[PDB]
Amino acid sequence: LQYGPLAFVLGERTTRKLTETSKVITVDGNICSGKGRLAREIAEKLGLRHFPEAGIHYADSTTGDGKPLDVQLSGNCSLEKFYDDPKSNDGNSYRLQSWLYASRLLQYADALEHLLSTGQGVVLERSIYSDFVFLEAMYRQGFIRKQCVEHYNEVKKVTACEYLPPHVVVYVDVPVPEIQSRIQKKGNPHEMKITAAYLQDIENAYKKTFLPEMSEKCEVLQYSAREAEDAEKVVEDIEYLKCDKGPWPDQDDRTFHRLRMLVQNKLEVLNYTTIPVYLPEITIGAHQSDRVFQKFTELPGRKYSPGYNEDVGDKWIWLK
Amino acid sequence: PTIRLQEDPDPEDENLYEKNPDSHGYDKDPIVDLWNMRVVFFFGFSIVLVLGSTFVAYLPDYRMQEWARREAERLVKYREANGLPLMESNCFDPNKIQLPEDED
Amino acid sequence: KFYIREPPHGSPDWLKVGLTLGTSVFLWIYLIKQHKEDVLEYKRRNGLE
Amino acid sequence: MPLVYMNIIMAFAIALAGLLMYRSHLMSSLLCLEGMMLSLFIMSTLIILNTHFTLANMMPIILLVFAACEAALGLSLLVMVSNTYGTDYVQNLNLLQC
Amino acid sequence: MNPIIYTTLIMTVMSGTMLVMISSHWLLIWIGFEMNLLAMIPVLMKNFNPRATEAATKYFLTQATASMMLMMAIIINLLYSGQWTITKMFNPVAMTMMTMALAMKLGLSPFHFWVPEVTQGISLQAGLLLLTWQKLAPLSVLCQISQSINPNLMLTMAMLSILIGGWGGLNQTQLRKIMAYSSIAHMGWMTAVLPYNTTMTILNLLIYITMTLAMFMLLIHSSATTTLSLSHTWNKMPVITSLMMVTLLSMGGLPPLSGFMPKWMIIQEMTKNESIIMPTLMAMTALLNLYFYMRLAYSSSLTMFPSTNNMKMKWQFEHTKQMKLLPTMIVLSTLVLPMTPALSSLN
Amino acid sequence: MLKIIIPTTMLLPMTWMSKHNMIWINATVHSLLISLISLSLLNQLGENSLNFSLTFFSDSLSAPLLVLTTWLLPLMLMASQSHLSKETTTRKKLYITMLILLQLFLIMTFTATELILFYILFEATLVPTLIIITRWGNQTERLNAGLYFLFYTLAGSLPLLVALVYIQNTTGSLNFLIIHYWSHPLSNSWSNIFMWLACIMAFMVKMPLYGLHLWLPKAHVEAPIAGSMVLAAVLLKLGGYGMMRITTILNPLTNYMAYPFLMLSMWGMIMTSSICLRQTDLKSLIAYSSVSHMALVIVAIMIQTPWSFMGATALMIAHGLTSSMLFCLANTNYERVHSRTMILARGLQTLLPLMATWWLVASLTNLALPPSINLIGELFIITASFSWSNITIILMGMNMMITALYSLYMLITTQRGKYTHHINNIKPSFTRENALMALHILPLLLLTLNPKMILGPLY
Amino acid sequence: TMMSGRPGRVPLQFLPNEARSLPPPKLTDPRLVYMGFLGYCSGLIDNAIRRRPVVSAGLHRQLLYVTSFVFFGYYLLKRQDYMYALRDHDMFAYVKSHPEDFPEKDKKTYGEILEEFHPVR
Ligand SMILES: CCCCCCCCCCCCCCCCCC(=O)OC[C@H](COP(=O)([O-])OCC(O)COP(=O)([O-])OC[C@@H](COC(=O)CCCCCCCCCCCCCCCCC)OC(=O)CCCCCCCCCCCCCCCCC)OC(=O)CCCCCCCCCCCCCCCCC
Ligand SMILES: CCCCCCCCCCCCCCCCC[C@@H](O)O[C@H](CO[C@H](O)CCCCCCCCCCCCCCC)COP(=O)(O)OCC[N+](C)(C)C
Ligand SMILES: CCCCCCCCCCCCCCCCC[C@@H](O)O[C@H](CO[C@H](O)CCCCCCCCCCCCCCC)COP(=O)(O)OCC[N+](C)(C)C
Ligand SMILES: CCCCCCCCCCCCCCCCC[C@@H](O)O[C@H](CO[C@H](O)CCCCCCCCCCCCCCC)COP(=O)(O)OCC[N+](C)(C)C
Ligand SMILES: CCCCCCCC/C=C\CCCCCCCC(=O)O[C@H](COC(=O)CCCCCCC/C=C/CCCCCCCC)COP(=O)(O)OCCN
Ligand SMILES: Nc1ncnc2c1ncn2[C@@H]1O[C@H](COP(=O)(O)OP(=O)(O)O)[C@@H](O)[C@H]1O
Repeated sequence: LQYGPLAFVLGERTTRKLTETSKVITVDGNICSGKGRLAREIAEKLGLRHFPEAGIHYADSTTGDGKPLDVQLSGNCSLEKFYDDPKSNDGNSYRLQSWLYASRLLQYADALEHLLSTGQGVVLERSIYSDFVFLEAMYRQGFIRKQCVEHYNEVKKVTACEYLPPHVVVYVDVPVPEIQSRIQKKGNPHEMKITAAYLQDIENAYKKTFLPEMSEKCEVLQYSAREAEDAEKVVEDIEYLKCDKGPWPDQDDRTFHRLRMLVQNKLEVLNYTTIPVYLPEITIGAHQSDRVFQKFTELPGRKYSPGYNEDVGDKWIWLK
Repeated sequence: PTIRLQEDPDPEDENLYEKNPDSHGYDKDPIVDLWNMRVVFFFGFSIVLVLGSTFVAYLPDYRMQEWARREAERLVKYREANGLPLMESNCFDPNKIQLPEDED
Repeated sequence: KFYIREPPHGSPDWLKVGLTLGTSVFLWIYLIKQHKEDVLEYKRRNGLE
Repeated sequence: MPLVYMNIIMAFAIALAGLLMYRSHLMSSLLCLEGMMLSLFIMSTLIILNTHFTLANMMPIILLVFAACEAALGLSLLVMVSNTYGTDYVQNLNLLQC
Repeated sequence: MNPIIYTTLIMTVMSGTMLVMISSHWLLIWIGFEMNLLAMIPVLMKNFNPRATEAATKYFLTQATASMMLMMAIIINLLYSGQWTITKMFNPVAMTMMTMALAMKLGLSPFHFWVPEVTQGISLQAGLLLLTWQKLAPLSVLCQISQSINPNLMLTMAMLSILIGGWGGLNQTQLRKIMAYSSIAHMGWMTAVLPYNTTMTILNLLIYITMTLAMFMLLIHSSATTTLSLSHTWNKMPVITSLMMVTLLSMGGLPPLSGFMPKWMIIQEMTKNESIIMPTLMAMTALLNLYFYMRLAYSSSLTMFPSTNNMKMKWQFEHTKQMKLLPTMIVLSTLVLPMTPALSSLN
Repeated sequence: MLKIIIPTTMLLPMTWMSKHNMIWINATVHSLLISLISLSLLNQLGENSLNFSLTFFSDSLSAPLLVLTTWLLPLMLMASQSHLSKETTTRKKLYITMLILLQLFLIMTFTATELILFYILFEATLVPTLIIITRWGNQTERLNAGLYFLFYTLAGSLPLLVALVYIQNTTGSLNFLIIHYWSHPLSNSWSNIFMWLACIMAFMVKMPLYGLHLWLPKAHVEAPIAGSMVLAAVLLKLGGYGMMRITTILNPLTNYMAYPFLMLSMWGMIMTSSICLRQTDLKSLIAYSSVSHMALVIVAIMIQTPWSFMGATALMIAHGLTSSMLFCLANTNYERVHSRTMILARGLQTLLPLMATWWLVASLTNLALPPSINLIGELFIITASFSWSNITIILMGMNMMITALYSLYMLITTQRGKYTHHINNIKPSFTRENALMALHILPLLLLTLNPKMILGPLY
Repeated sequence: TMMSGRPGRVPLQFLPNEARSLPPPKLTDPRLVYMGFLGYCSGLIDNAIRRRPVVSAGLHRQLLYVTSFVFFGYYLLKRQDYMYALRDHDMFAYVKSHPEDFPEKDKKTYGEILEEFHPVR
């Protein structure tokens, strides 16, 4: 039976599935750090589920089949064009930032839903609470205007206030010159155009605003480049923590019921992302909207409900 | 962005004669266009117009006008021969009408 | 295909289908019987036939 | 009618006006509601006693019970308003307009 | 709020209104009103915020004042006849008290001020409940004592309700305030024909409830509470916009749409007994309601407003919780005009 | 007469169950077949109407209008399948659904035997026309055009409902046969005066009258081609049919009460004919020509003589056909040039000869050339008015002169002269447009061959 | 409300035993057909809202819609006919019971009724 008020009425509660090993874990690191392998190893050792970083086409992997859709139908933005031409006049920068924030919001909703419905913990690679560092980096470098950051702040204020912050935040600290060296050695032709001021603004943002704010609600475990390879040490550090300060031990069954009813129903999660604020970067005209929607509706498995598409081989339609 | 919308450019007119020199101006696909022309012509000019006009031209005289003419001929013949007036002013018999008794 | 279970399965939920079809048939036969009884009572009360 | 009935009705009218005037506070209006109920109770019990209707002697008790329910409701709402604004002033309840 | 507590509060609200509708004693009717208000106050505050708190406060104050006036009317009627049964209510002053108290409970003008504010301050579910279910009990009491009620007082408030509802709805951009002003305008129509024939009142009540239920359920489906927020749903659920446009036309009073049936029947009934001017004024005033419904329809479906980039992500997800009775309410809200003669089953 | 109504309600699901590229063919073919079937109502008894059932009857006045509507739908489908080529399948089906619903309501309107049913369908014709105008228009003024079109009609037709229910409460019935047989004179009182006004003003604003005509230019200019065709051909004749039906109850009040409406109609006919001369737009000129002709029809109905009634019926049919043809002719040029200005594209006779011929024929039939039915109706109305008063001939002759002037002015400006030198996208005329023009114009000549089919019941 | 209070009226019957003396509506009644059509429209709207193939998504659901609408419509029509028959019966009984208020007036022919003539000119 799908979870709802009736499932809550008889039987199913949430606190009887938490086994002290929920521990929503977030790893934050400067561009091109070892946070990915660290998160994977932490998830493997602790037995939690790993959530790879939310990309442009994250929502594509959660619906239909995991195959990503065309950039015109999903995202309408690219990271390569932002690296190559950050000051473009088509508004690609803030469009990309807002789409990535929405994808991170959806991923956080999915992680919370999994944790509440199953009890096994999750290990995210970057949360909605640490997404504003890139926003400040673009704003300080002049990549975006001020109205864009105001719209971002409004959306964040109306969206991120419904969820719970992660139990523990893990930060990987790497100096800017090391980041530049790793970027140069990596090989992708677009990422060597990342200026040093951008990465410096990102890190200034992380230390000054994110970690000081998270230290009031969670536990912060800062590390370094040389101690981010022995994942057994960081796992031992995590499993010897005092989780008594955040709002997580202050949650009753009714609060968990409301949160579980909210994390599912992804439309309710994404409701406030499309507020009627008309910024030139994100506003899309009626004609282009109609054309793109008609194009999306013609996809092989997107015309009807996920069970009523005879195109992708669904049968027994006339009796469902 | 010094603009206000992410708007598609306005498309230019699509000429039906470019990819179809004999278009008939009904559709883009030549076969369905030709058949649309054929059905329009056959059911407008051939069936409805000519057959409908010849059906209307030959409707039976339900308006009772040849009948009215024959009635008039017989009544004129009978009335004139007898010396009676061709037409009578009072449409109804005065005997069957009861006027008010007095007007004072 | 679909990556997720698609709760509407590849076969219909035969329990609900059976319930709906049985409800429809029961309502139809009840309506037929009710109409027959009503017309018989109407014919009896007025003494037509 | 005797003067007692008119005095009770005048008291009810005075309480109703006092409720409808809304000076600054909300406790004042809740007190006006309680006064209206008290006047209704007195009028009802006088009428019932006078006509010797034995059965309706229990009705003013029900009146009092639902008066208490109303008072509890009003007090809870005033508590929440005061927690929101730090003051029970009626001028602060103006977020919604017509 | 716990689901058991919520469902028992809803059942207590329904129990209060049923106690009003099935009781012959005046005291039991007053008790039903009190129970309804007591269990209705927390339902508005299910989603806590300052706006909900002040909406609940205003609603409570208005309903408490109305209950005080109603009980004073009952006591005066008892004073001038030792009778408790809900009947003629011969006494003119007591009848004026009862009529005004029930008008205040209903939202009729000039007591209409509270309705737009409370509707805006509460959620769409609480607004649906308030605008549909909370009209049955006062209307039942009015129908029972309709012969006793004075025509001049009743007519004056109904016409004022229609006028003020139209004029107020002409201005609002928020959907909840539009719905509240439309509710006031419809209350005017229903109480207009009350002294002449209560069957038309019941029929208009049924159709208004159906239309309001359909409109609120469609608004909940496309979770929009403003005009601009509703201007986006053409890019996500065009069928919802088309159905909403048809329902909005029906609400306007246009024929062959069902909404017209209550208006037509009320005009016809009022004409049977030499009331010509009033129906003409009510129709020419309901033109205003039609106008702002039509403006909403222009904003919603008949045109295409610019959308946002993040709607592409909403394109991939389906509405999870589906309303079961929405299609039936839509059909009964639009295509039921040919079944007009079935209104005789209401008397 | 369900043999005509039911095929339309079958046109609906057939349209919705058609293939993506076969909707136009099926709709056109079956609508033409339905019009051929409806051509069978022209057989009318000289004594009384044909009463098929308790709800539907056909008169000599109803049958030409029914045939005109059923013939109109295929032409509207032919004219609409040019600017809708880029539309999706669902919206094309919705457009055809609106057209079919409009035809169904129109068919049920002209044959309803009860006045309240007639009112219900007469007003049900408002929803699809409004949806068409405000959804498939082109400019930003279509919203205001739709609002004007809706509210001018409704604010004048709401009192009609009160008048009708009061009539049924007083006399006891609203069936047209009972109304006509049991009709009684109306005394001279203020109550009866306002009864006259309530019964008349709805159809007056539907004509429209001179003072209440402001909605017509907006609606006819801002609507798409099918909307303009259906507005100017049949939707205007609803008011005339309504007055010709409702006037029986009104006498003897109408003789006394028609002085302001007759005066407005005559002077506004002159005024709108003069307005047509100084028009910079092309569709507005045709709209004002429609206003002038319908004012003439109003005069004919108001003076209320058998010759006036026959002239009114003939003029209604002829104007419907001519105005529809003119609107299509303007729409072809608008599709070529993408503008409505008259003097933009000039000298089109050297580039489109056959369209020049069609323009000439339409303009000739617009200015009442003998022996076309336009002149038959106009001349019968003029003779009836002359019998009414000998001074009306001045106004009628002035109107005829101005009508000829503006018709030939439009024909010369659009067709003669030299081309604009900088419009090089005027492609040769398609077969569809020529076929549409021929299907508009041939019935006019076929009708002037046999004019007794459209002269109404007074024949 | 004229008929709300009537002699010998059971409160919540919805179909008194006296209503069985009237002919039941035929199963092919046009109003029942319209009720079934309303059910079909509701089923189609249900299919459209849930984003399913409108015509052929769920056949059992559409059948249930149609049969429920027809089932309710049968009894609704029965009650409507009963109420109209009851109204006519009461009207005839009242007009018979009070002959002085509904007298039989004289039957004049048009040959002696004088109606004023209004020329059209
Ligand atoms: C009086 C006589 C009868 C007349 C009564 C009235 C008409 C009938 C009753 C009405 C209710 C029935 C159907 C309504 C629900 C359907 C929902 C729908 O959207 O349809 C789409 C659906 C196509 O969807 P699909 O095939 O699944 O794939 C395409 C996707 O859906 C792709 O879809 P999409 O969502 O991507 O497309 C976007 C579109 C989607 O939005 C829509 O499609 C609009 C939905 C219609 C609104 C529903 C209104 C509710 C009913 C009130 C009707 C008012 C009547 C009063 C007159 C005023 C009209 C306003 O939105 C727009 O384009 C926005 C444009 C804005 C235009 C504004 C106009 C909207 C209002 C128009 C209402 C007209 C009346 C309904 C006529 C039928 C329309 C289906 O159409 C159908 O295929 C089913 C239509 C009905 C089938 C009838 C077949 C009957 C049985 C076949 C055999 C016949 C007999 C055989 C036996 C022979 C003996 C051997
Ligand atoms: C392009 C080249 C052009 C030039 C080449 C032309 C070639 C020669 C053609 C010219 C022919 C000359 C015409 C001579 C007249 C002959 C035909 C005429 O005599 O027939 C008339 C017949 O005319 C028809 O009645 C016309 C009927 C009108 C058709 C209706 C239109 C079709 C419906 C389509 C939709 C229209 C919508 C409009 C709503 C009303 C006479 O009617 P009537 O003398 O009495 O009845 C005779 C039969 N009776 C006596 C037994 C009764
Ligand atoms: C833009 C165009 C819109 C449409 C226009 C419609 C026009 C409607 C006007 C109605 C025409 C006549 C109405 C009343 C009939 C007689 C009017 C009057 O001139 O007659 C005199 C009446 O005397 C006075 O004039 C009475 C009328 C004075 C008050 C009415 C107001 C008229 C001023 C103009 C108001 C604007 C009207 C249009 C509103 C937009 C004769 O006196 P008497 O024979 O003893 O009484 C006649 C009536 N009886 C017989 C039933 C008793
Ligand atoms: C506009 C659409 C509205 C539809 C309403 C909902 C339809 C589905 C709901 C199912 C109907 C069942 C409800 C009642 C059935 C059993 C209860 C029965 O005993 O009630 C009795 C009789 O039932 C009801 O009175 C009438 C129910 C019939 C409802 C249909 C009327 C709809 C208006 C006509 C428009 C056509 C609608 C078509 C519907 C699909 C009450 O008699 P009584 O105690 O003496 O009344 C006292 C109060 N009065 C006299 C003042 C009224
Ligand atoms: C595009 C806009 C057009 C607007 C046109 C609107 C004006 C329509 C004309 C008036 C409509 C209302 C008239 C009432 C309908 C008929 C009712 C009737 O016949 O009964 C009359 C009642 O008549 C009235 O009550 C009329 C009252 C009018 C009130 C509203 C007036 C609206 C504006 C007046 C001027 C409009 C007329 C000209 C307008 C021209 C267009 C601008 C007799 O009363 P009884 O009960 O039978 O008693 C008599 C025996 N003792
Ligand atoms: N909010 C954002 N704005 C712009 N770019 C972002 C944002 N979030 C993530 N990215 C991009 O995602 C890329 C991958 O992140 P990173 O962790 O540095 O590489 P890796 O996947 O190897 O760990 C980065 O190049 C970064 O620029």
